[PDB]
Amino acid sequence: GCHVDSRVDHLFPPSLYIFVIGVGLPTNCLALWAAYRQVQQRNELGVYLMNLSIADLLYICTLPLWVDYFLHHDNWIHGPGSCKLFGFIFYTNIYISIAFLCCISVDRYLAVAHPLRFARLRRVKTAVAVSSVVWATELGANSAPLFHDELFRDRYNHTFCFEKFPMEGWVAWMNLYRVFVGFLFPWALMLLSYRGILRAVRGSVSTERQEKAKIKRLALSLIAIVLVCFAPYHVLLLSRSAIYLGRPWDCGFEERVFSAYHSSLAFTSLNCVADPILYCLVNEGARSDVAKALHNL
Repeated sequence: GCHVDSRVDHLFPPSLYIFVIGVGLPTNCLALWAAYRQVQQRNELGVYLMNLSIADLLYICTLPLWVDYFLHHDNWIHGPGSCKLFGFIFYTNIYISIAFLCCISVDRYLAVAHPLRFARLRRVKTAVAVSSVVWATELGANSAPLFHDELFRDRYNHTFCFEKFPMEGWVAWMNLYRVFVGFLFPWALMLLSYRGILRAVRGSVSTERQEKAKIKRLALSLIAIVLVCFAPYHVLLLSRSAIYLGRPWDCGFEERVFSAYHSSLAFTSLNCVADPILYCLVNEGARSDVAKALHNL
């Protein structure tokens, strides 16, 4: 028993998702190939980039069903079953991607800020082990929606998928975990790792001032894109959880920010477009590899 009249919940999310699919699929495939090249050269950073590309590819694969759901004004009719699987993928790959971004940041921090050390933690085998642990933890930690009902039809025409208004207590605590452990904690680790990388780079003499400025701009760009993409949705999620725990029966806030909520959820999908650009297509080596792969293709 809550409204929704996101009058722009049928124009912005579907068009943005169409653009995301169309641009990400080639860029993400090329990024996956470049990460495969990096793994071939015994570089562990290719493992984390490869896993990030895999997660983004799964997100883009599940996206068109959400485009059809949004085009029917929040009506998902595929089944009880595809709702659960595809919504789980859709709502979990954001956190898998942020976990692997934090893994990339910490790996770069170990390589740059602490060279000549931690060579054991800088192998492909340990990268694969860390990736497996990250995957298992993220799927296990985000497994609560799999064990509950995934599809709810309200009094009105539209039927939701993984959402419900008013929301539930268990999903409230789940959202608190996602905001504070799923997103805020890995983002804090990314910020600390890139701050350490910047300090170490400023402590170096081989790199010129222009290269240091370029590195600082790239790191700030990574942090800022992650925050801009993932901040509105998580802030609205935390707000919804806070008012639901505070007074459940006063859904005047659910109707007040329903359109902004779905708009922010759609905006979060731009991270799987930014990642191939920010991790493969901005540096010369990966762009050259992608180039060799396309000309040979």
